[PDB]
Amino acid sequence: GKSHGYRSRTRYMFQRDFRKHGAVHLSTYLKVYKVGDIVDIKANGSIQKGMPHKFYQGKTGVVYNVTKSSVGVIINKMVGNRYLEKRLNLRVEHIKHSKCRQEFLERVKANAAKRAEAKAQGVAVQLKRQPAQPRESRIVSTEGNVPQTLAPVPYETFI
Amino acid sequence: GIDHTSKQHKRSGHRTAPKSDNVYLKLLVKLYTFLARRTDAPFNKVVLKALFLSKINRPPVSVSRIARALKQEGAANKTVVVVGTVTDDARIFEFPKTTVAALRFTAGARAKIVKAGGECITLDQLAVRAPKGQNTLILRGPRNSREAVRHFGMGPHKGKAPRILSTGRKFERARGRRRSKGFKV
Amino acid sequence: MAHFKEYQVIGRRLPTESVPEPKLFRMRIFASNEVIAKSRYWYFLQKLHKVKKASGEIVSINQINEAHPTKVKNFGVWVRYDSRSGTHNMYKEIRDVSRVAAVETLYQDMAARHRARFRSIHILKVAEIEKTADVKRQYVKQFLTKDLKFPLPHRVQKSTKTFSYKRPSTFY
Amino acid sequence: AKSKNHTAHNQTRKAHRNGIKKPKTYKYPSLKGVDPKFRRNHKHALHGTAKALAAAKK
RNA sequence: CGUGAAAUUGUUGAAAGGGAAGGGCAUUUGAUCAGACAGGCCAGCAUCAGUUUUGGUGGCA
RNA sequence: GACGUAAGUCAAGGAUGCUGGCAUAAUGGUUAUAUGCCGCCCGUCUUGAAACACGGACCAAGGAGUCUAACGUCUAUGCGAGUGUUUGGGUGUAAAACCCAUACGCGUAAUGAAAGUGAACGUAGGUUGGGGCCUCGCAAGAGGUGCACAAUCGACCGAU
RNA sequence: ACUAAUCGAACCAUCUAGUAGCUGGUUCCUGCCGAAGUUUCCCUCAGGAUAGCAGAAGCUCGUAUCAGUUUUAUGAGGUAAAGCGAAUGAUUAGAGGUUCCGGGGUCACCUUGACCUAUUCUCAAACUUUAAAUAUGUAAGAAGUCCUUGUUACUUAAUUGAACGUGGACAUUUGAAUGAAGAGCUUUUAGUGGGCCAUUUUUGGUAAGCAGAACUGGCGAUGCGGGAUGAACCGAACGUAGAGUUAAGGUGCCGGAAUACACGCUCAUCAGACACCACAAAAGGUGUUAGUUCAUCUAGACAGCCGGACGGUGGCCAUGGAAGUCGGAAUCCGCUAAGGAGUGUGUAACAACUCACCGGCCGAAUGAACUAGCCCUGAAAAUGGAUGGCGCUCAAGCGUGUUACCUAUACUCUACCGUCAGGGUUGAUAUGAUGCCCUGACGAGUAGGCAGGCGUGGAGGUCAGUGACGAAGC
RNA sequence: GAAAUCUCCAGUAGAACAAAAGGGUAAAAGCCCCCUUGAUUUUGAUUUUCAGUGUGAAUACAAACCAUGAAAGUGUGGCC
RNA sequence: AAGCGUUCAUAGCGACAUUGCUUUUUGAUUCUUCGAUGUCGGCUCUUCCUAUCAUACCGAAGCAGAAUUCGGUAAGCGUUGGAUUGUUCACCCACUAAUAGGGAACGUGAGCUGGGUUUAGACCGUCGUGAGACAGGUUAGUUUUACCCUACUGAUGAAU
RNA sequence: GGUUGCGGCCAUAUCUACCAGAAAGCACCGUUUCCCGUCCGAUCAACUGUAGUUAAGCUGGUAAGAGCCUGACCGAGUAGUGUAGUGGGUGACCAUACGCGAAACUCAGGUGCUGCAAUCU
Ligand SMILES: [Mg+2]
Ligand SMILES: [Mg+2]
Ligand SMILES: [Mg+2]
Ligand SMILES: [Mg+2]
Ligand SMILES: [Mg+2]
Ligand SMILES: [Mg+2]
Ligand SMILES: [Mg+2]
Ligand SMILES: [Mg+2]
Ligand SMILES: [Mg+2]
Ligand SMILES: [Mg+2]
Ligand SMILES: [Mg+2]
Ligand SMILES: [Mg+2]
Ligand SMILES: [Mg+2]
Ligand SMILES: [Mg+2]
Ligand SMILES: [Mg+2]
Ligand SMILES: [Mg+2]
Ligand SMILES: [Mg+2]
Ligand SMILES: [Mg+2]
Ligand SMILES: [Mg+2]
Ligand SMILES: [Mg+2]
Ligand SMILES: [Mg+2]
Ligand SMILES: [Mg+2]
Ligand SMILES: [Mg+2]
Ligand SMILES: [Mg+2]
Ligand SMILES: [Mg+2]
Ligand SMILES: [Mg+2]
Ligand SMILES: [Mg+2]
Ligand SMILES: [Mg+2]
Ligand SMILES: [Mg+2]
Ligand SMILES: [Mg+2]
Ligand SMILES: [Mg+2]
Ligand SMILES: [Mg+2]
Ligand SMILES: [Mg+2]
Ligand SMILES: [Mg+2]
Ligand SMILES: [Mg+2]
Ligand SMILES: [Mg+2]
Ligand SMILES: [Mg+2]
Ligand SMILES: [Mg+2]
Ligand SMILES: [Mg+2]
Ligand SMILES: [Mg+2]
Ligand SMILES: [Mg+2]
Ligand SMILES: [Mg+2]
Ligand SMILES: [Mg+2]
Ligand SMILES: [Mg+2]
Ligand SMILES: [Mg+2]
Ligand SMILES: [Mg+2]
Repeated sequence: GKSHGYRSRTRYMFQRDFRKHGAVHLSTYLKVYKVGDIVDIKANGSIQKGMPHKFYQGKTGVVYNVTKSSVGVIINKMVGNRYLEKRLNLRVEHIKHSKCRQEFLERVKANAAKRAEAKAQGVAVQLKRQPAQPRESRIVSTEGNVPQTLAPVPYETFI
Repeated sequence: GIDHTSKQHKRSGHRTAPKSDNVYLKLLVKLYTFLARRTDAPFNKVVLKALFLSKINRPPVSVSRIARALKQEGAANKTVVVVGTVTDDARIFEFPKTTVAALRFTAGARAKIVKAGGECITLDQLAVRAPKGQNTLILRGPRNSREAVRHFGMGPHKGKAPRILSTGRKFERARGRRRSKGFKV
Repeated sequence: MAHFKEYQVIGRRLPTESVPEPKLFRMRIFASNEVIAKSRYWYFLQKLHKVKKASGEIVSINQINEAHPTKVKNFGVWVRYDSRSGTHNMYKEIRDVSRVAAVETLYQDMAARHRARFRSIHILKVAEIEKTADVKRQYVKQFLTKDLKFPLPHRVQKSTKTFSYKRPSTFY
Repeated sequence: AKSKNHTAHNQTRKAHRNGIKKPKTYKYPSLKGVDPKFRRNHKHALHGTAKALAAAKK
């Protein structure tokens, strides 16, 4: 009848990329993980141990435990009408640092630099980001740019 | 028609009055309603809300609990305020001379406080001598130490007390509670 | 889709660092108002160039009035329209005092004779023919005869009252 | 007598009338599932710093 | 054989009735009925306020 | 708020002024009827009832979540580390009311199958918050103390 | 079969009010809130437990840990599309080379099959190098950032790190937008656990008012205006009223509101007036309208029906007889402004009638293949009947455009009722503090929950209540 | 001999990996050889199904004792 | 419209394909009815449809005449008597102008009949150890009520 | 800048064909007593850098090279797709409005870059 195994419906999820099979490169093994790091989960089909379930493919969590060759990650999973804390033991091949944390960790650094520069003079230096603003008024010249365009074209068969 | 974002006609969910029909408690609520409205002291608003509470919401406050709070730095001379019952406690042997204002005193608690040199007053006497609650220290008894709280949140792995009448061997110490008998919790 | 106006809509791509001052394209649009005029401009500019309203802008909107609004002209309107089973190009010849009135007449004509809504009409071109006998349609050429005269038989007279005491006539 | 087998109809409306809740994070999370060797040493590390402030602040 | 209901019935009186009857809103007609003179009833006009509707005309871009 | 030099006035935090008729079925209410429009027979099971589903010819009277033992939550009341007089006894204006000894029930200790053992390193701990209170402040705030409660790491007791 | 109108186990009484997951019924009012037909498990499938949805009691606090939403940044996915001179698997067609079991054919072969090489046609739910849209994870800070140094039995060659800290610095632009109706938390319990319908995606099936899924919105549980009529469609959700404005739909009349204005199309001896929806197709029509492409024509084009129908010639074989018109074969120019081995009608066959081809008569446009609007053919069912009806034809039909107008329990304003929330109010509040008053918002509802009240029998108290001068009842 | 043993060249896996299918694997996860018993002990934690119950299966550890290897390391049954 | 039709696609036919209609077949569905809408056939009687068998008037033909075939208007009017079978269906005899097809709750059981199916008796064959089973055969087997309303057929009748 | 050792990303690095390479290094090469492994000092082990060679490896260059990589108002705002209508059409389906938006195709460019240490006319 029905089949609901652990790795069911993962035919394409756990495939390697084209011309990217074989051994895992050494960068994944030299990355250092610490408790509190924000990591993205993407399972490697070549590594069958410490391998996340198909639910956590594409999920982002926080490192709570650091082990010999694995990482404990906290993921909030929606069950019914609430979220539930989940804890995975994943080998480092299946995780990587989520790059979103690194730009934010550079924005806080750049925020402190702007505030320290603004400390002596020039207060209110707009620490917050703003959305895209409506465009301001400008002048467009026709020097070398005289408008010239045709009307809609008639219908040809093209075949 | 209005696209309602919240439930309409919702009561606040807080007591605006005591459910008790005690005429003297209604007079205490009547006095502290005026004080909470005619003063800006947050003490009067806390006391008025505590006068509305049910019996399980105002657990007894031990004199030992009162004495421990008076061991705080700079609190040795404050008027302890208990909106509820102050009970006795024989496990302590050194009570200090302090003033306690409480809704109710047990016979032993009144004897112990008076014998130590202190004074037992009611909440209306507290209002006359401390209209803004000056130099007062509100004390509340343990609310989750009730026996009914043990059974709240029953379930697997929760570590709560089962709702049971007879205890001991042959009463829920078998399959479901140990690995040798099926499973554990 | 009211009484039409002609609009001189000029737009361009948003300038970038690599290629500032883009080619700044222009179209002539028949529309009931400027909101439809900008919408029609972007629609036709989708057919021609790799652009859209999010990646471009409108630099100018200008109503175009008839140069000589009160002289009767013969107009040749090229139009591409979608029928129930195919797209066709046809040519209509219209006699009226303005391009907006000629275009309004063609929208009435294509809806009446081909059931082609404003939705499925592409006004390819509106070009006044300068000289007589370059006109190609007999239904407009017949009005270009010397000293044209004609009566209006069977005049129908409207009565405010519901009853008439005369049994009237249709003379004219 | 056949009946309906399964449907997730109304199950998201039901789950949203009480407003799906995040798991209520805290400072100082539980050390459950943390490596025992780290946890055993962290007990001795917290004890020593508690004595360090006790010896100084007093 | 205390009182003496209703269903159902007789008489009298009133009303209406083209293949049901009954009902809701509003008013006509007929019948019947309560209160108030130390303001009660129904209205008319003027000057205003609130909400609107329908015109006339003026000055600007 | 406006006008007025001011007094004061005004269309400015909600109608006043003047005048007539009647003072009774005139207005109104109730009822019958007529007219305009609308209105399918209730109860029930059901995804769906006016149904060619079922019960119901009519009327009166009777007619269906009660009591008890034990118990969960919540609330009120008394007393409170205790509490519960009413099995009994005393007494009585006599099935009432009033009074009371010793036990017993539950609670104040848990844990283990059991033999058994049995709850303070510390200001009954440390950390993060926490109402209220105190001190300094015109205040905003800052500092101190922080009950209940929430999280966490410990300590103690029983089992292994 | 019969065994007292009783027989596939009589009658009587008791156990017995036997049990029933099954059927029926389950009695006053108003106010507030308000569902589910889904998860897992069960000798479970007409049931229950469990979780979810709902009510009530609240509690701790007082604008926040937040959000059925977006942005910014960073992930994830393998469907729509696409691809097959890219892999796998199908698949059409020839080319060129080649050598072995393949071709009789050297004893090295125009007239060969595989195989290889470069091309070519078409495909895939269980193919794929690519690869969206929609949906989806995370982050956008005081639980933060930086500096210095303290603990450890962990860890390091080593305070090197790890984790947690002491002390110090940073503030309303504190680290995007919008909103926030208070926020968080707990206990307890009802009903429900038969679903159905619509758009879109989608499975089986020829299909179904069929059976089964996904997301959402609804009906159930819901009246109101509109679709004549209808559970679900459109519009809009509902205290009691007044006034105004509208939605969807309409304005010949029934019927409130223009037999309005404007441009066209259509004439049906089955017109048409169908969002859902209550049907119609391929194929056709010198009906009528509009259009596309090609050609001819004022040097007088098409037609009108005026004149010539030519040499070998009665063209060869043969047909009883075929001579321009039975067939095989033919189709040469002697050629003319002009007449074919004739467009047809014909005779035994010729002959003859009559035309493409050409003018002594014209005079303006013509011919062909098509494209799609309306109308028509295709178009047959049973009681008499249905654009809702009457009727409607430069419409009261169809297509499109512009205004004016009509009216929902919808929107705006006001009043009144109730509910909820936030408040005021004690030196006579000029005695109701669960009272009086101010302010704002809100009002649908089955199953169900809670609250405030009405009524009946009897009981304690009170009104030294009513009453034979009339209680109760009717 | 199309073929029985030997030799070389090409060969991205078109093979093999117990058993269905999918995924994974080339100085290997396939073949051969050598050693071996980690298919061991004691608990908690986690993932899937899920009520966040049970069972099955799996994941990372910790505290032991071992196997192997020059070593790093690997190993708590079967590449998933 | 490839072909048949001596030649000739369309007099009459018509392959390979393809578009429909009907609800008198049978499937498919399970919406209504299980506090029951009397389940086959026939007889009787009325009406309706047209996809026309005959009859009326026509058009076409490979229509000389006769007889036929195809097609149109057309449901006005008719469409039978019998052997066998419970039969619907079928087959045959025979007459005729013709023996066309259907619907009306597969029209019509308070109209009938009861041959059939379809209770209980009984026999046979096969199957089953058996009780028994068989859309297998065979035989016997209670067909209730209208006096109400409407409809219909007839009959009176107030008021002008 | 060449070369070597250990690498990072893992074809712009691969593949095919043909040419160059001083110096150093790498390499081929020479030998079999010992440790070691074989049917076979071919591989593997050891020994001498000696008897020699850039022939190969390696490196770089050459190719309207195959492949790969990058970009393109190249195709294409096309296919597709979210949302909306009492839109069209008997239908299959299609158009429009507010948004997002490919792949193939065609061109153009390119054919490794770089870290630590050592070494070199
Ligand atoms: Mg599977
Ligand atoms: Mg394994
Ligand atoms: Mg079900
Ligand atoms: Mg009597
Ligand atoms: Mg009576
Ligand atoms: Mg009426
Ligand atoms: Mg009246
Ligand atoms: Mg009606
Ligand atoms: Mg039932
Ligand atoms: Mg049903
Ligand atoms: Mg009903
Ligand atoms: Mg029933
Ligand atoms: Mg009955
Ligand atoms: Mg009865
Ligand atoms: Mg009664
Ligand atoms: Mg007593
Ligand atoms: Mg006991
Ligand atoms: Mg018996
Ligand atoms: Mg009973
Ligand atoms: Mg019984
Ligand atoms: Mg509500
Ligand atoms: Mg709720
Ligand atoms: Mg998929
Ligand atoms: Mg596809
Ligand atoms: Mg696919
Ligand atoms: Mg049920
Ligand atoms: Mg229901
Ligand atoms: Mg309708
Ligand atoms: Mg309706
Ligand atoms: Mg809509
Ligand atoms: Mg509507
Ligand atoms: Mg009217
Ligand atoms: Mg109309
Ligand atoms: Mg309500
Ligand atoms: Mg009684
Ligand atoms: Mg009386
Ligand atoms: Mg069904
Ligand atoms: Mg019956
Ligand atoms: Mg016919
Ligand atoms: Mg019948
Ligand atoms: Mg009958
Ligand atoms: Mg009968
Ligand atoms: Mg019979
Ligand atoms: Mg009768
Ligand atoms: Mg009879
Ligand atoms: Mg050698």
